[PDB]
Amino acid sequence: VALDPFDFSIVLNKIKSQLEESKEWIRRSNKILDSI
Amino acid sequence: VALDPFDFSIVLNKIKSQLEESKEWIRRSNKILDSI
Amino acid sequence: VALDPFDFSIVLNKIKSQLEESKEWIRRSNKILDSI
Amino acid sequence: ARSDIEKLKEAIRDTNKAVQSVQSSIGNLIVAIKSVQDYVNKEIVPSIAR
Amino acid sequence: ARSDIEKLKEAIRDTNKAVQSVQSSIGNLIVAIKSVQDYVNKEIVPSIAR
Amino acid sequence: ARSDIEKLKEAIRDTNKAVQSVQSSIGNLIVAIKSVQDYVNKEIVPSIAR
Repeated sequence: VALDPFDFSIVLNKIKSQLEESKEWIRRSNKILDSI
Repeated sequence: VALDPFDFSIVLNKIKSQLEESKEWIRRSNKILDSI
Repeated sequence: VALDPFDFSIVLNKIKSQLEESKEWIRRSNKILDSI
Repeated sequence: ARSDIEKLKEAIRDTNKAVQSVQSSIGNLIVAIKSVQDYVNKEIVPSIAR
Repeated sequence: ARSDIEKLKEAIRDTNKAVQSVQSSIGNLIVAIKSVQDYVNKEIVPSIAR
Repeated sequence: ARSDIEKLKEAIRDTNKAVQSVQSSIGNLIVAIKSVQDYVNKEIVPSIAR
């Protein structure tokens, strides 16, 4: 059952949102390492 | 040379299997950090 | 606006190049851990 | 060195969260590619055959 | 243990760079899948409908 | 603090393995997307042109 175009758009935006969260966690890890 | 549908299914299942292994390694890393 | 086949090839090669850089950073991390 | 150990621990916890978010991204990329696969298999392949 | 702390710090910095390169890969995978989506939506779906 | 250093080392080794498994996933996602690309380029584009 292929996703309809709306649902496909929801999935792509979720992939992007999680990628953006991933980048924030790396920034925070790097900031903690800088404080050592 | 596009993969036939069977081979495409094999590749998708390999992507999923490796994602599941990745999640197990993170669980183990988090468990070790909890023991510090 | 779908990418033309040339631009699509450029994007796929960039995905592969960044995957290869990722593998090098892991090798270097593992080498530093080995020196502890 | 307790303070530095605690910082290293918290940095790795943040890196682990970064990897978990990438894991979520990859799971949805599978869904997206499977969607394209299902559409080709069900709509385009028969269309070409007939 | 200052030397070992510095090594752990540098290892995590390298792991973080590995995750950033994966993040770049995923961003371009989105572009690639979106391209396939746009082509299906614009060229193949109407073709089937007409 | 030798015990804590060894734990941090082993945690980062596990995180590194997690990233390697993600790297494998991404490599196969490239194969999958390339497959879809090849099919479009070879079967669908000419079909539309003719």
